[PDB]
Amino acid sequence: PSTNKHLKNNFNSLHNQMRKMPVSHFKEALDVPDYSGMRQSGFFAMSQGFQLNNHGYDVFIHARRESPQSQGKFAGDKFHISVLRDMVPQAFQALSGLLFSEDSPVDKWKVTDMEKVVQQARVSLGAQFTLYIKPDQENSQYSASFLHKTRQFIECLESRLSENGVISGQCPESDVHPENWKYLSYRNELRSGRDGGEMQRQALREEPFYRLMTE
Repeated sequence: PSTNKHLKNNFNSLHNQMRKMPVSHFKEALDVPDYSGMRQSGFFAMSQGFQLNNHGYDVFIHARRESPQSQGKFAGDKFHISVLRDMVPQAFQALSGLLFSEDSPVDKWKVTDMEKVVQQARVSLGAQFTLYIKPDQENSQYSASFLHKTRQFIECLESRLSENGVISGQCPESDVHPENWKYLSYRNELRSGRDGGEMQRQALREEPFYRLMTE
């Protein structure tokens, strides 16, 4: 019994429920830091109910909702966002309304502090944002309405970035994405395996969470 077993046995039901739901609306927040503001979070800062920090021993600014909306145990599902290195601040600002939204399905996320990482390293070239996804229900099963909201949210991120003319970054080797995601990619370290390369990606693509996000 597990998050994935539920997705597998309810694969068509979840998809069918999702595709019939009306468009999600996310009320964007305005009183949020810009990218430099984010970097300056230091030991602790607060914005729109998300706890922020940029500790000296790490290279990401972390954001976590004080009162999480998902009650389930993390099942490994996460998204990266990859944009052109020089465009990370612009991209953060463009997405900040959504990422701090009272309506966001993402309780926890982080953005790389570009100043702390070497310009030629892959960490600078892509995956500068991470979004952690957690099953919404206490029994650690995803509900159809939560899956829909997560998918709508990710697609809103894609449209905001493209509408702002943000240039895509370099997607991590370990991630997968469909042709219509220019910035978003999916990873699950719990289900990817020991083989790396093409084999990890093929395994990711068969993941019901990923198929529900993309088909």
